[PDB]
Amino acid sequence: YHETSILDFVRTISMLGEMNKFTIDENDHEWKILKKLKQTTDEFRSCIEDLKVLGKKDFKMILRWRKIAREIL
Amino acid sequence: MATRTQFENSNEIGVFSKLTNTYCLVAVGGSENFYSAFEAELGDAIPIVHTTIAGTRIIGRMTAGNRRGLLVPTQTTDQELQHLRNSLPDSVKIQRVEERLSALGNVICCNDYVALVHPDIDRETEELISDVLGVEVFRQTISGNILVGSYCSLSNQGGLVHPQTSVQDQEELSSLLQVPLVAGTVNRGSSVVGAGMVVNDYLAVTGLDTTAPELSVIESIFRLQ
Amino acid sequence: MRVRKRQSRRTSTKLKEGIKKKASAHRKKEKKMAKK
Amino acid sequence: GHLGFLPRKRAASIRARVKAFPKDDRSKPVALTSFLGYKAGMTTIVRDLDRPGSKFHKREVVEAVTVVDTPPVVVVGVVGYVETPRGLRSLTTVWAEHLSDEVKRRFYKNWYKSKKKAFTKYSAKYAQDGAGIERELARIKKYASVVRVLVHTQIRKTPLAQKKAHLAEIQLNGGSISEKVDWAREHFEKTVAVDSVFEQNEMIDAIAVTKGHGFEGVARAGQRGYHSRTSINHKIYRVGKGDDEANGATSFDRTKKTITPMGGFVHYGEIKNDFIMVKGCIPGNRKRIVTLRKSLYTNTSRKALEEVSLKWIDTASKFGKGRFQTPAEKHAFMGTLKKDL
Amino acid sequence: NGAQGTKFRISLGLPVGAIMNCADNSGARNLYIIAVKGSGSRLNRLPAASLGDMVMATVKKGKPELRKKVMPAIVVRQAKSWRRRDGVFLYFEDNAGVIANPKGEMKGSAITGPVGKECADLWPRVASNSGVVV
Amino acid sequence: MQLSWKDIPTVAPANDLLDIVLNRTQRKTPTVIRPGFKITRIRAFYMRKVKYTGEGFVEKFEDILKGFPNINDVHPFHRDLMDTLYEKNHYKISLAAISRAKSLVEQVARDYVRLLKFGQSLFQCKQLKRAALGRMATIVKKLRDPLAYLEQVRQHIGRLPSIDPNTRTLLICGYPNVGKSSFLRCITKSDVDVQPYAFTTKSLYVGHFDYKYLRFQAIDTPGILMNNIEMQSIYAIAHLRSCVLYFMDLSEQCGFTIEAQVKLFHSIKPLFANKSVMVVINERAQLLESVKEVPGVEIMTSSCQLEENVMEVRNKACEKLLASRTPFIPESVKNLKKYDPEDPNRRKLARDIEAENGGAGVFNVNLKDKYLLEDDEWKNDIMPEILDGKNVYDFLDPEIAAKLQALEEEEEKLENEGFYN
Amino acid sequence: MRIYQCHFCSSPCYPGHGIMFVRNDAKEFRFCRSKCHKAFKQRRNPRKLKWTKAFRKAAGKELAVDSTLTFAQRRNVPVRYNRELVATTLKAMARIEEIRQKRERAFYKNRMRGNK
Amino acid sequence: AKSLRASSHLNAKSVKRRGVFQKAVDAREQRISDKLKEDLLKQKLEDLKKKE
RNA sequence: GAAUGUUACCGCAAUAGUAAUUGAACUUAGUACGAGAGGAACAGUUCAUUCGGAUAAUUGGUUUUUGCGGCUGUCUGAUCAGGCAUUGCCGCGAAGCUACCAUCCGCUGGAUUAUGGCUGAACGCCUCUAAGUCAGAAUCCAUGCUAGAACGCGGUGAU
RNA sequence: AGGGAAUCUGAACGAGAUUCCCACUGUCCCUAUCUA
Repeated sequence: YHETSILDFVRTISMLGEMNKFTIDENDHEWKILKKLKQTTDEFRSCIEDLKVLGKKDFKMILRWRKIAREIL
Repeated sequence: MATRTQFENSNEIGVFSKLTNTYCLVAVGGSENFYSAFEAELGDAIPIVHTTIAGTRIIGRMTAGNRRGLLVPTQTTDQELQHLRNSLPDSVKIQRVEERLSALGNVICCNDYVALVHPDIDRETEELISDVLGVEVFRQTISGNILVGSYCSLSNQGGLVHPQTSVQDQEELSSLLQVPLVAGTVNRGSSVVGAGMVVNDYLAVTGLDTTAPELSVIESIFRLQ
Repeated sequence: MRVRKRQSRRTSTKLKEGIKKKASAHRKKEKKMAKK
Repeated sequence: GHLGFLPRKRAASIRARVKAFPKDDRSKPVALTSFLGYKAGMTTIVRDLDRPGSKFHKREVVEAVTVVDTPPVVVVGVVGYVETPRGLRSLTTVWAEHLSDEVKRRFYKNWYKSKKKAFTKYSAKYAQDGAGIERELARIKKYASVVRVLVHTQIRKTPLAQKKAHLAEIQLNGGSISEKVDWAREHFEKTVAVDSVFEQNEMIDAIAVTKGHGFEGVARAGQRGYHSRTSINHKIYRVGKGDDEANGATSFDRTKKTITPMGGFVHYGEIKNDFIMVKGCIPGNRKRIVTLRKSLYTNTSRKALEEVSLKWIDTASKFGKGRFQTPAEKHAFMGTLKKDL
Repeated sequence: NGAQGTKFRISLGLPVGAIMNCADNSGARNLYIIAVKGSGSRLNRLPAASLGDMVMATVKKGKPELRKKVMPAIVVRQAKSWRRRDGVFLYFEDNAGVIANPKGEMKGSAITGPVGKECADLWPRVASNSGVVV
Repeated sequence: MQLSWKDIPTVAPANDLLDIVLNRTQRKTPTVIRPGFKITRIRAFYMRKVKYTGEGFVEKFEDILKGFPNINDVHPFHRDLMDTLYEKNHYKISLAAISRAKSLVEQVARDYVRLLKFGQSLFQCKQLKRAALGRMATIVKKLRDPLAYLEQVRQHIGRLPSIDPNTRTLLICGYPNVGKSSFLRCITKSDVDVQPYAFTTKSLYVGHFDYKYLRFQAIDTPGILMNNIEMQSIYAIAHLRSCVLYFMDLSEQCGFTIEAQVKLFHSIKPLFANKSVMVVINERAQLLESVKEVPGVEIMTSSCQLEENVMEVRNKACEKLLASRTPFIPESVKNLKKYDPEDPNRRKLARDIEAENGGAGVFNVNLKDKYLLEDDEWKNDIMPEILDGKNVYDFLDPEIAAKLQALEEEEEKLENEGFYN
Repeated sequence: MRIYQCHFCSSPCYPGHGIMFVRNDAKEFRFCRSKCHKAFKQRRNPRKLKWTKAFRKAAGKELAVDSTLTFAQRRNVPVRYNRELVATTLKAMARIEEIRQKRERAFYKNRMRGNK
Repeated sequence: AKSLRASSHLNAKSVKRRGVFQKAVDAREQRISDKLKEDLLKQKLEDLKKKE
């Protein structure tokens, strides 16, 4: 049972398989930037917590999201 | 004060009972001799509670507690929680704890001042043991044995660890607890020393297969007579 | 109790006639053995 | 298979008759020995278990129970049997002078075509100071070692579309044959309730014709089902009442509800009268007439002596899946709907 | 031997020839069942274990120290829908079992994941080496 | 194997042994064949019987051979102890006769089966089978003496004591009927007769006791004046890692001169020279100092009538054998008395409650009446726990009336506003 | 006795209905019917499927934040049973149910405005 | 195992049946016959409803 | 299934079959017994194994309710409806049927066998047997459990 | 714009054969239901 931050996931398909919990932490200024998006709303918050309940369509909701976060970097 | 008894012909006392300074918790077995074993030695002074957790006899290795408080896991029903509150005096608090882990007797090894915990426990309970029990909390390992409760007997007077504990680990760990520690056994060389005996500041109850050379060590380190 | 199987007293014709042949055989032996 | 349950053939009728009766003590008060109803229903109960010595002492157990519908049985006669070297022999039966439409229906296979002229001359035979009826009742009291009660069911108070009630014979285990025949005299045209035969924590043996499966293929081919089976030692969990609302209420649940599920039982109606909630599963299907006898003998173990403390009655939808106990809890959880507002 | 009190019927999910995971920190990762101790006997029926039943099982993927010897194994995770007396039917994620001596004493020092309620009740020393129950 | 041997399958007296093995081959094998069958089934019939009786005798013989302890392979004390109690040569002669007889029976069975596959009639085949089992019977009839010996040795070795040559031992010696029987009588729980004659005791009686948290065993002995009973004592002194407690009677009792005890002590001196001797007294006084001339001896004066000095002898023996922040305690516990089991006046436990209420598994413990409440009229708790789809315990708090009235204020703040039209 | 919530629906799970599922992580997934259980097995988003309550909360077809809904808390610190403190709850629960029903009805009116 | 018709178990169960085991059934029977006697009076009141 | 007036209801039971099985768990116990190592049994209660009789409250399974929905193709000139696909394919799924893959239930009195006995002859002792006599196996026969003789019978309703 | 690895046979082979490793399945444990 593994736990990492979302920011650790961004900087790296291969990540999501071994993982169970990505964590939301508001104290980082980086997450405050990621909060102010058209993403990170509408179903995305619960999708973070339960990674093995998802399926293919909700994996692509994150794999599209990572590239949005990489372009901000 | 070292009493030697059994529950339904079982030497593992700590599995089927939790005994502290202010209360004693017993399982409802068919044989009442285990309840009468404590009622002989403790009388009507400290309350002996006929109790279950989640409909399990295995109470002592499922619960945590000292003179100030009592912790039960998630699986405790509201009827059992009602029953424990009714039976107990108002000096002792009761709180149900929601966790990854449910065997609290294996996770919270404590006395009235100190506490040892599992290294992988959540932060919420770490700040709840500090409040309800009012004791110092340490994520400490006993010689690579990750479960602190079953492999460490503990009191305000002294403690007892399993014989595989290193000398370096004895000195380091007794520095944390501030009590003298001796590596010993129970029930003729059983390594499970936490569930092999229940203890407080004035009584030590072992199983009927604990030999006298071991029993003298128990009496010595807990400083009864 | 479980009452076990009873032996018959019906002597079959093969038994009865074979009894006669065995009897007459015992005669022919006894007449020879009388001479020695 | 089991060589005792042979010949494995179709029964004589749906109403299987009770083969043996509980003994007799000639000092006990007069009381019925067997009762009948209509089995239709099955449901889940939880209870805390006060069965000492068990792994579940002071714990809670979920278990399956069956609901037989039992309208108040009505007495319409009495039979007296003499003890012979040939068995028993009925010498005299006596009836109730004025019987229901249901039983005069039982006497015909085609009800509508008949002039309904059943007990006309028998009721006219009564029509005086008695004289012949009291003569036949003297005939029963003088002889007749055992006395059995003719009863019938209240079929109309049951949701069944049958209209035709079942006659039965129920012996009496109350001593002094005089008190047997005179209990009967006090009970012509009258009805007998369920809880005047049974109560809670009582073992019974429910007898039923076992759910017909038709033709089937030494392990031999032929008939499967529709056999008259006696199953013994089913504990009565609850005796109920029709007029009394909150039958589904326990000591714990205490919500005003009937044990009847939402939209009733499957293939059978609600409950509008007295019932027996018996533990386990009684033979036969729903809509099936069962005859409940009582134990034959003193059958006391701790499975017969213990008191049942019923905690909750499942009244969720058996037709479909179960999510709500009351209709009130469906539209409380749901919110308000389209056709509501 | 070892089992405390009576033992009641729960559904059978692990027959002979089933590979379950190993849960203690002894060294083994998986376990292959070969025989079930205290089972019924039909014609043609395989011996089927359940949660909290001592089976004779061999290590297939683990340390060579734990191999070379067929040893007792108590099943702690079932993953087949058994029934509790408190209403619910439940099942786990995977089949798992822990290795012990014939007396019922554990070789490992801690058991990973959830341990079944019935298994922890019957076997005391499994509940001694338990992190999670239920 | 180890210390003792009670677990031996019994030894039949060679006549009954025949009546066991031969009757079993009559009961367990098929017994009825016609002469009119095929020759192959006649052959296979009698072959099956010769072989089955073969396995029969061999099974019984193997039980004897594996059962009895391999005398010269066990332990030097036991090798010699059995040699004293039984004629060791004859003990090996007897077991050699069984090992011989088993190989004989094996040879007979293997012979007559091989001879049996050539039988031409049922008569010839019958004569060969009768020949086989009769020959086996003759072999077992030649064993009437060694098996009669083996039953007696089985019975008497089955009752022999278990001494451990690796635990801390202490031999108890002296002249026969000095008073050493009273010593072991008053040190432990072992019934040894103090009958007023010479050889009362006939073997090595053992007594266990515990001192300084350790297992001790004191071995009583018959005594030394040579006999099988007498040599048993001497070899117990010789082969056991022990200390010897030679006892002396400085009195008119025993019926032997103290000078003869001096002569015997200095004569048996060589074999207990390595064992660190203790001597206990239960011109004239000078000849006790003649006993003191031995390198390793100590002298003590004691009386068996008093129970202190008998214990002190033990203390010195065991001592020779070893060298060879504040806790929380409630005052309700401190003020509480101890539980005396034979007291007419004490509190009744739940154990006595269930007996008075009748039975162990029939009494249901009331969980109620044992818990603390404000009013004991509501002790018999019902507690609903569920009301209409939602469980009570989730809704259950203190100050729910004030919290409800807060929601009642939140009613009237939405009542006049006009949300319900 | 406990009346639970379905992990998919958030519908009332009565004792002796549906299936509890336990992970290797060991948390409880109680279900009310095999409709919800197979919906979970298929690894679906509940909040996407319309017939669940998880959808109706986030989409706001029903109410989420309310003072009546804050009293259905998973409560932990236990009470010593007062006859009065239970008699008050029996009428409190029947009261809060009435108010919650009237508030939800008002929420449905405030949502269904602008259709007439 | 002892059979269903094992003589000693039948005698041990007869030791039971002369104690508590019958007495509870002989109290239950009295409560059943009581309510049966109560069932006459109700019907007699409904006789007097029409007789009124 | 004709027949024994017809016809209907309630019955009786000759006869024939028959069924339960084994394991251990808690007290009784760490007592009897034991140098120690160890270590019982009856009475009380609790489960399970095999076998049988059932039953579908729930779980799982199952679907020409082809119930609803989705996909692929194909026709009405396009939407919607579907025509259609050797049941085109996919998801869920009621009712029904169903699984130690589910759940429930499965007995108590006499007569005996081996054996242990009582009184007691034969035989001026004795002797369990000869005349008598008590106990005593999972045995037998009953109770219970299944069919009802269609040429066994009975009682009762209807002119 | 079904695998993979060896070996026996005439380095890949050839629907050659055998053995093992991995995956799969009502062949079975243990059958259950539906359609023609």
